Amino acid sequence: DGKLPFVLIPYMPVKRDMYGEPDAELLGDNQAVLGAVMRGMIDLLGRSAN
Amino acid sequence: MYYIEELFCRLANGVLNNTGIVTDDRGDIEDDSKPFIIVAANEALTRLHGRFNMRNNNVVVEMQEGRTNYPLLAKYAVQSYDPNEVKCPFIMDLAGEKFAEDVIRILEVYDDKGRRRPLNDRNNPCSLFTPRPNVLQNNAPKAWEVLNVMYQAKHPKLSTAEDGYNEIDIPDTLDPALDAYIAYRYYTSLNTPESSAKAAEYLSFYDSICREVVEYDLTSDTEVDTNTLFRKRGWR
Repeated sequence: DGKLPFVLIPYMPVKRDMYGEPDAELLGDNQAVLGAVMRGMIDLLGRSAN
Repeated sequence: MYYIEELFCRLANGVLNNTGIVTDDRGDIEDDSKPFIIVAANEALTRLHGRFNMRNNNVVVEMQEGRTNYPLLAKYAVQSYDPNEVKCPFIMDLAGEKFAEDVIRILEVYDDKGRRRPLNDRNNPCSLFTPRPNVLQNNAPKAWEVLNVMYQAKHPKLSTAEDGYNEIDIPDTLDPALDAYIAYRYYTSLNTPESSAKAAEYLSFYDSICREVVEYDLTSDTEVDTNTLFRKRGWR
């Protein structure tokens, strides 16, 4: 072949760049917000007398 | 900020002008009845410092091994203590005014390491306890542990005796409340129906002034701060 034996496969390509972006880049804030709501619901039920 | 002498002159030329407890020239109170005003004055100042968080003071307590209860009394301070009775005082007031024994309610406790020690937390193993309002209890005194206690402090006790405390430090807007309360005790002590009706009016006036202060918030009693739970809960 006469060149490097490595192959690059990006997931979401970046304009004029090698490394792509995974799905975790866009969902950073959404996961944190969702986690806060779930913990709040459990705390309301868990700490309540029953 | 005025001395105790001006209080007698203000009362003589104020609410108590008509009564016979003042001198002929209405310039001072009789020496035979000065302690009567002092008892009322001490009572009035305690009530004001309870309703309003005017004064906040902090003390330094040095832990001593073998002792779990640390009363906040004057005789345990480094100043004005008996070396014959207590061998080593644990309350340090080396600088500034002496410890006046004016503890009402403990607010927060911080140690020398810079952290916050939980107070009256029964489920917390390392929390302090207060079996009495003016007594601080530690269940594990260490070698060099030193505690700082922030508490709501009342005004120091006034006394006409020599080398006593004879200065009044209250906000000037509460002066009418002080005079009304003192007059209330004087008139209600006469056991006279004419004076009893007058005494009730002064008590209502004292309460009216206090609620006026709360309504307009002249003492800055309220306190708010930036919310920190937003980051603690991870809302982001």
